[PDB]
Amino acid sequence: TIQLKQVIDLLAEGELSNIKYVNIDTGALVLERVPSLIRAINLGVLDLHKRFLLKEGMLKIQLEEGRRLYPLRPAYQVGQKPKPGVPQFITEGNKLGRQSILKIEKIIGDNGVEYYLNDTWQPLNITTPEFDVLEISDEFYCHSSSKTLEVRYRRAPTPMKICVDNLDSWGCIDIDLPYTHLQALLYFVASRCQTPIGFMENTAQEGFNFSQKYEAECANLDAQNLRIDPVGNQDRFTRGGWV
Amino acid sequence: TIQLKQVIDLLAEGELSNIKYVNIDTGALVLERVPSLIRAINLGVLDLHKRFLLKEGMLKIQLEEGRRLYPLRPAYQVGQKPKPGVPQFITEGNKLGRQSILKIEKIIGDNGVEYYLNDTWQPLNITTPEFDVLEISDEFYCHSSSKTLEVRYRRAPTPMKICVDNLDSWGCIDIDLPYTHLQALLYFVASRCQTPIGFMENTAQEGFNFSQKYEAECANLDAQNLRIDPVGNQDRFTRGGWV
Amino acid sequence: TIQLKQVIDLLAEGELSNIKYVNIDTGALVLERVPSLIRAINLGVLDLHKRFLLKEGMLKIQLEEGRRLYPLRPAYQVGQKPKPGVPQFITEGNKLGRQSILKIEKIIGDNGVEYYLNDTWQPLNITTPEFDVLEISDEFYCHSSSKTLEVRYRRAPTPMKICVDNLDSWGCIDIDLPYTHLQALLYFVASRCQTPIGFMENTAQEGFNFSQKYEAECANLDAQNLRIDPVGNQDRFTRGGWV
Amino acid sequence: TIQLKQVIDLLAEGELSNIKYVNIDTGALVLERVPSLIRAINLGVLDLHKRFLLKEGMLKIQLEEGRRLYPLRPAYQVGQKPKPGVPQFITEGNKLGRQSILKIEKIIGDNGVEYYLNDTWQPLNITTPEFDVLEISDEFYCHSSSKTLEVRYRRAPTPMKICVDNLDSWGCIDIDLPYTHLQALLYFVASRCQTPIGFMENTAQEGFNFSQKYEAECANLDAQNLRIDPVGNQDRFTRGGWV
Amino acid sequence: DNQRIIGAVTRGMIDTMARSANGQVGVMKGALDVTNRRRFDRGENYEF
Amino acid sequence: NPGADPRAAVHMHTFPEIPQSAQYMINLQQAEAESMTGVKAFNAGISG
Repeated sequence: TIQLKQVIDLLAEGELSNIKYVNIDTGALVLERVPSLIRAINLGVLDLHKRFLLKEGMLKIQLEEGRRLYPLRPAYQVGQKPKPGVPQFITEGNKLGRQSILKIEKIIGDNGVEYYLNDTWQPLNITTPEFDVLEISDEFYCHSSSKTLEVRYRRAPTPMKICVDNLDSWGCIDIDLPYTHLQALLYFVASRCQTPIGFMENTAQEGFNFSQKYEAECANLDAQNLRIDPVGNQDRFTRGGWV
Repeated sequence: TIQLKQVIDLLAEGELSNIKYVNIDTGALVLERVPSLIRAINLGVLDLHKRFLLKEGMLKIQLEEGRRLYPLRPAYQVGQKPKPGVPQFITEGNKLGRQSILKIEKIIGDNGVEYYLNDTWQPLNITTPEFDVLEISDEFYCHSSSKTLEVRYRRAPTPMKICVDNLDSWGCIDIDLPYTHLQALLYFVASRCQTPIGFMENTAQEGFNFSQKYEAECANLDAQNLRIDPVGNQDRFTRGGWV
Repeated sequence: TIQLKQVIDLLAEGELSNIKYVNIDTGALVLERVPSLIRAINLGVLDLHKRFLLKEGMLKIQLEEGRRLYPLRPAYQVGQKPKPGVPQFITEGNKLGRQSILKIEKIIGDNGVEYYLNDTWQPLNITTPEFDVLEISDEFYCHSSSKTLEVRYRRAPTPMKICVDNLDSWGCIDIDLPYTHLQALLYFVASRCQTPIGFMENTAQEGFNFSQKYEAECANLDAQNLRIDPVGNQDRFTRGGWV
Repeated sequence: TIQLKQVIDLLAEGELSNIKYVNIDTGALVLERVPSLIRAINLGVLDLHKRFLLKEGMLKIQLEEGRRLYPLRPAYQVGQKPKPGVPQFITEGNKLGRQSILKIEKIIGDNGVEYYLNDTWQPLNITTPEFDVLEISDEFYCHSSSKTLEVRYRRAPTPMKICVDNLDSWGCIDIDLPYTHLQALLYFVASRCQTPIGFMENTAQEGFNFSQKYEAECANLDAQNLRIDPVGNQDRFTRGGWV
Repeated sequence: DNQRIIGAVTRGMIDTMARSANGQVGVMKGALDVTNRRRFDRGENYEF
Repeated sequence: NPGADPRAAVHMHTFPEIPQSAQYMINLQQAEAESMTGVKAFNAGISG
């Protein structure tokens, strides 16, 4: 799911050719605003991961009786930096970053049971008070019979860190996307960069046009169904009674 | 499914004749922006392969008990570069490239059975967590009775590598397309190249017009049904009971 | 189904009279951009063959047990160039060119049976993985009883090769079309050539107008029904039971 | 169904009076672009014969057992040039030209039977693979009992050959049309000639106006029903049973 | 005459019922993608 | 989500509708056979 940054910039030359970002007026060649370009591309990737799933992750929490709040932050995760004031209870899973948890989706115990999320008055309900924290009531401990939990959630990739010495290559950086959403990302970036420039009648609408094309492309990807989509088929026949 | 690049460029002369890409103002003859042209044409081909099937591929995975994630990447495929840290378990199929897997569609075992893909709660379900990885649960191993798998997926061709010495000919390169989608590809490329040029009333709309014509042509190809289209006819009469 | 190129160019003089292609400003006589004109006309002919059938072809494949993929390319066809690495198994039919197979339609065995094409789960299904290749499963060999196949497909003519010495006559070349689609081809070529020229209000719309007239003419030909159109009348009464 | 070319040109003076084709600015008299005028008029006549029947022809093919393809071309027709490689089997009918067969309509055997054309799975079906060729299957020979065939088809006249010495008179040439479609042909030719001239607001629309009038006139002729129109009245009462 | 007429009418009704297209199912193009088409054919839930 | 009421957004396929002609045709054929043979067989329904 990777692409060389080199190809991205070479192609974005073909749509940013009007403006400062990439071209000297004479002998059009890429400038050194590459930091700003990368900062825009990362935002584009995050937006695409918002619009389509494209990824999902997994954790494994080791419970502790009498605990009320379990935050999911990269200081509690094994292999991260062990801040002394916190016990590292997240013992397994994808490495956690600043933007990794877009939404928690499933909670599965060690017994194979499936608990309920934000479904009030359900038997064993788990509540998220702050979108990245699990609030576990005492009734859960009363009737839990589970020593660990498994969490699944919608992911977004962690962008690679650029550096002033890394300005040498900038071509070994790898964006994390399939190629389809690359074609869409081009329009996103072009719109964002071209918006605040131009004072002529037809040159004042390029940002708007690129936004329109971006939306159209997103709709086309949805229609072609080039993203993950689970579809549920329960049993309903093994409860005992529907047969 | 091949075309010489020579014919492509000669024809695209007839629609890029207005601009820098192909013409000296005097004695219009192709310039040496051929690298940029090729980089655009490859994107066009990828887009067309997104819109219509036109291809499909096959692999063959040799299972290994106790494994959880099987990534499909060109380091695990036989005949590729054997990275030491990975065991090469993809033993047969089309040569894998960076953009080859657009979507996995079918999984067939050695016994002729057909497993389920992303159909939750189905008997033996196979989940794709990251669009290029197969997650295989332990219950699959418990009731598998299959030592290998066969995978089918929607393909996109691997573009040929241009080289600075190859700038001599550039006419032996072969696009991988049927001729119909060639006629469409012309409009795609013309729109992309003509978008960011022009400041007169009628010359500021050529990109938009070419986009419209590109969409119309895609619709016409869909209507004429010049792409692959399986249609299912199950039996329903051999299960025992419907007769 | 032939027309002298001479007549075509003489008529296209009457609609390309505005521009460089055919006229000196003084004493309007045809120039020597005839190569480019031919390259456009061939594309027009291909497009018309896409829109209407106008032709169909035939092959004859001699089977070989244990084979999986049969490509239909002009290196395997009898009378073509016998590439040593390939066995020439296409033993009969129209001479194959680069653009000859627009779509495979029927497959008839030596016994008069009619197999199924891309109809999944049908008894003896034949799959096209790459639009010019037949994939034959082993069950076909298990129950085939047929030593050869006959294939029918939608054709497009092979354009005649122009040559620098042939620039003498250029009038012995024969386009392969009925005269009706000639009247349509005129508009096609005129639109394509006139698109990228002109900066006045009424002279900037000639390409668009010619495109509109081209579409109208295609619709009129469809209405008049001047193309091949099979219509099916099954028996349904000889299966035994419907009488 | 004939008209002197003289009258045609004298009338077309009244609608081409604006432009070069027919007038010196002083003392308006016909120029010598008569060749181009004739080449346009022939195309007009062909278009009218496309739109309305106005004609029909007949052949007579003498069968030959074991033959698969019978092309209908002017080299196989009696009285034409006997190319040695071909046997002249078309023994009777209207003299064949380059554009004579617009569509084959009826096939009648020597016994009075009426065979089927492009009606698949019908008892004795005859297929046209290339719009001017009859493909006759072997089952036809198995159950034919007919030694000859009679073919009917929609015709278009063969234009008379103009010559550089014939530039003397040009008035003995005879167009082949009823006078009604003459009134229509005037508008057709006027539109075609007037299209590519003029840069003023009201003078840039004459071609479009003439096209509109041409369509209106064709509709009026259809309404008045001044063309041939067979209407079928089967028996249905002699099969034995419907009485 | 009565026998002939009855035979003719019965044959007509048979022809009408037999030359029909009973049993076939048609789907609008572009309503289902490839994966959803396969699910629909397989016989499980789908999306349109 | 708004703009998609469930009564149109979801759909649960069921058996199609048999037209009113097959029943008539079967009844006609059975009656003709009974008339031809001459034994009613107390059939085409409850044996009683």
